[PDB]
Amino acid sequence: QCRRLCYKQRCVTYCRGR
Repeated sequence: QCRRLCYKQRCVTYCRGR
């Protein structure tokens, strides 16, 4: 799966792997 977190104008998509 993947996870998206947005804070302080910082959005990123972290998915399984590393």
